Amino acid sequence: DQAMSKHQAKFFDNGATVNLVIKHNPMADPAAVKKWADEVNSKHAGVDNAWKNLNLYPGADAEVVGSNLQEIDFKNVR
Amino acid sequence: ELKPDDLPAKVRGQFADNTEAQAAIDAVLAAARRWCGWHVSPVIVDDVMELDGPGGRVLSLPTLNLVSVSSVVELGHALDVSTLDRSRRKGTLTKPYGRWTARDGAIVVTATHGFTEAEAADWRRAVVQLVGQRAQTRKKIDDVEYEWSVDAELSAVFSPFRILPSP
Amino acid sequence: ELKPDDLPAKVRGQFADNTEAQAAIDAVLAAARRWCGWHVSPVIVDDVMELDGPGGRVLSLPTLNLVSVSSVVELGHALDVSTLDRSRRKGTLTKPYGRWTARDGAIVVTATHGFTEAEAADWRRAVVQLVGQRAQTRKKIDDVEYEWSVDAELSAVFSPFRILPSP
Amino acid sequence: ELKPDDLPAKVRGQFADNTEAQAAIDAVLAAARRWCGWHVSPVIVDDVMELDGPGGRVLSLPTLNLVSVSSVVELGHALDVSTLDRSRRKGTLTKPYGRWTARDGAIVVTATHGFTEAEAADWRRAVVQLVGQRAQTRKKIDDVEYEWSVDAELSAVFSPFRILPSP
Amino acid sequence: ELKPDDLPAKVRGQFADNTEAQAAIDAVLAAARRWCGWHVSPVIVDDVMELDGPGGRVLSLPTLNLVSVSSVVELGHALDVSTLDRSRRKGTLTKPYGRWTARDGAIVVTATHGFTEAEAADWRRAVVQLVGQRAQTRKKIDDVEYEWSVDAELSAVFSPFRILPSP
Amino acid sequence: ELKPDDLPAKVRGQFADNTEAQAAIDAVLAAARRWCGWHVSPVIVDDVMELDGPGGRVLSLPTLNLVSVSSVVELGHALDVSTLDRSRRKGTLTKPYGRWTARDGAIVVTATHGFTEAEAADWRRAVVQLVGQRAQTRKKIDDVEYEWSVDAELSAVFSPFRILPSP
Repeated sequence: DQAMSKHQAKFFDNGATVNLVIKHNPMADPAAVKKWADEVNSKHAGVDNAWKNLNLYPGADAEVVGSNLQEIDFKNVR
Repeated sequence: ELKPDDLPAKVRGQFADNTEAQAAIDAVLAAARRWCGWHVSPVIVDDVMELDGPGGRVLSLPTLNLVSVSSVVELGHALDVSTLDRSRRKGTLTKPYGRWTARDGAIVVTATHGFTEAEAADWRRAVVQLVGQRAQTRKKIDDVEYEWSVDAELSAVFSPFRILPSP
Repeated sequence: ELKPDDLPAKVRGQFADNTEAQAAIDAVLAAARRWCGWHVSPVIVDDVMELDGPGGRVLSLPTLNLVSVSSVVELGHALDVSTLDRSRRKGTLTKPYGRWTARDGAIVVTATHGFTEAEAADWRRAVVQLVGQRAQTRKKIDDVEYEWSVDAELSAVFSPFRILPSP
Repeated sequence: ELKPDDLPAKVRGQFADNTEAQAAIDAVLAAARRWCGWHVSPVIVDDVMELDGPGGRVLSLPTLNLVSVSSVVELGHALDVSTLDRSRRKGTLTKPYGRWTARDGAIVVTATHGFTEAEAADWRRAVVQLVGQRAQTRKKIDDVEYEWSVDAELSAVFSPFRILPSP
Repeated sequence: ELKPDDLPAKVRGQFADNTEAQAAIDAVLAAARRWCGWHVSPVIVDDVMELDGPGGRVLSLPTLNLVSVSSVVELGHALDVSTLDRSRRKGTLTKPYGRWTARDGAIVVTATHGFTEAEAADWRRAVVQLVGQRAQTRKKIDDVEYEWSVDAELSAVFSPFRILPSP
Repeated sequence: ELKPDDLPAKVRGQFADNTEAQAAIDAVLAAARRWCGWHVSPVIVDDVMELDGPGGRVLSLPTLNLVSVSSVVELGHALDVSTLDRSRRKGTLTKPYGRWTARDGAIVVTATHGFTEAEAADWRRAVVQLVGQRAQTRKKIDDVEYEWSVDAELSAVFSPFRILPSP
């Protein structure tokens, strides 16, 4: 039980929760990539900037990634 | 900028006068700047920009090298430039508290931006090479045989100096 | 505008008089302006355009470089020009609060817009190159051998100056 | 329209008389108009059109450039042209209140539509080029070698002047 | 109609008399009219056609250009011509309210329809070109080398004048 | 640094004076340093760099070989250099406990970094080879036949010295 609690608590200290994964076209300057990422974060962050539309420059890709919240559930053994 | 004497003599030989060479340089520079979206090699100072309001926290100037900002006027009321955070590499301005306006044509920015002729050495070389290749111009006649878009041509050498489309 | 004198000597040498060269120039400019959706030629002062009703908050004028607007009349009644928001790059007019008329033939707008010959240099070069390529123009006969869409041919060079289709 | 003197002399040389050239021009013009579905270059005025009732709010004339409408008679009863909204680019008429009839052959429209010879410059050039290419006509004999649909041929140059099929 | 005189001199030179040329012309016209489903030739005045029962509200006559109709008799009883709705482009007859007979050999309609020689100019050109291609007509012998469906051959040129199959 | 004397004799023989060779060298070094994201040249003593705010626990300096750091000032206040954790290979600075500032233009760091000419020997060789390949430079004429991206061309040789883009 103590090990299970430790493992379940360790998720909030070493676990990453990603929302969007953006794949960039190779023909891109890194500085322009950083500027575009900053603009994207400016336009699509917070509950105020919700339910808008995302325009992607040609050669890019966007995918939605969730998490594994149902892995810290050890009810059948606890 | 670039003058006809900067071109190689062999490339120089195909133009009637230096005016024609300057015209070709101007056309190539215009195409390259339109593709990139901003000047690169000359340091224009006190440049006046009329930009639209993004409505967010950060304002995105159409530059990739911001040296210094002179004055900022928003909706007829001038702001304090010393209170705005500046990013030389990104060319963006952030209000520490509050948001920019969202209406069109409400912000006027005067700032100095660009590279100098010292470090901007590959830009001039790429422009010269493009001018030479455009001015250098299956078909077989006797022993002479030849076998064979603006976007693809400009994307070959001008990629590092492009601002990606605004999201 | 573009005169037959501005053509290269070799290309003009394939003609007989300035009349047919001007006719070909006019045809090429007409095709380019029809395909791109708006004229890129020298700025036309006080051009009068009639626009159908968008029905939204912004009016998408058929231009990409709008310098100034003189008068706007909607449904037979003139509006106050100074109370509108205009974007030079977007070429759109935005009412402060409300919506535009949704009926056909209700908006007449007179404005100054376009690209001047100083800034628009690659446009003339592209037109000249297209004219020359059209003029110059498997089949084998003895030692002479040759081996071989309007929209694609235009888009190969005129992409940066094309207005996207209205959704 | 187009006359045999407008054709290049080299193209003109392959016809016995100007009547044969006019016949070829007429055939090519008929094919192009059938593909497009309406005349382009000549401004026919007071043109009489017998159209079927759509039953909806907007009536779609078979034109892409509506200059002005003279009179509208529906089911034997003439309507007021000044109360109908007009769209020059789309060539459509909308009743502000009510709907058009749905029966066949119930609307007669008299209106002036088309482009003038000034702006319609690429249409004439395309027609002339098509006539020349059709009149210009593996097999090897000695040192002479040659190696090799109406829809594909007409779709090459006549695409901008097409009305899409009615849904 | 199409006479051997209207053929080009070179094509007619591959014949011996007008009789065989007329026979070939008749064969080509018969094939074209059979494939397209209706004759496109000069307007036939008061052509008498018998049509089977559609069973719906509209009668799809086998024509694409119906100018006028003289008399309509159904099941041995003549109807009132002026009480029907006819579409020139569609070539269909619509009763005001009700349904047509659903039995075979019940409708006989006499009407004037077709395309006149003035408007239908590319039809004759296509027929002439097909006749010439048929007349003119790997195998290698010394320095002479040649390297190589009726429905496809017809459809390559006669598509605009074909009636779609009845569903 | 790299002087025209260090070039091979054959490559330099394709030039006329040391000025143009030095110009080409400067262009190639500028392109390489821009692409890799940091200069690999001899160690620059006390280089002054301004960095934007990372916001995390580690500051990713734009270097891959950090030898020593002189002074660090954040938000106008100098920090204690000896209390930080620095990695020579990673070229990153880590505060003991806390977070860095998240605002733009808040960190100015002066440090000694780079690769000396003794260790960095293949860098100069790669630059020299690229310069020679650029200088030396289907088409057939008589017995002479030739048959045929900046980012790819650079990456083919400069991969080991490139900093990965910041996530």
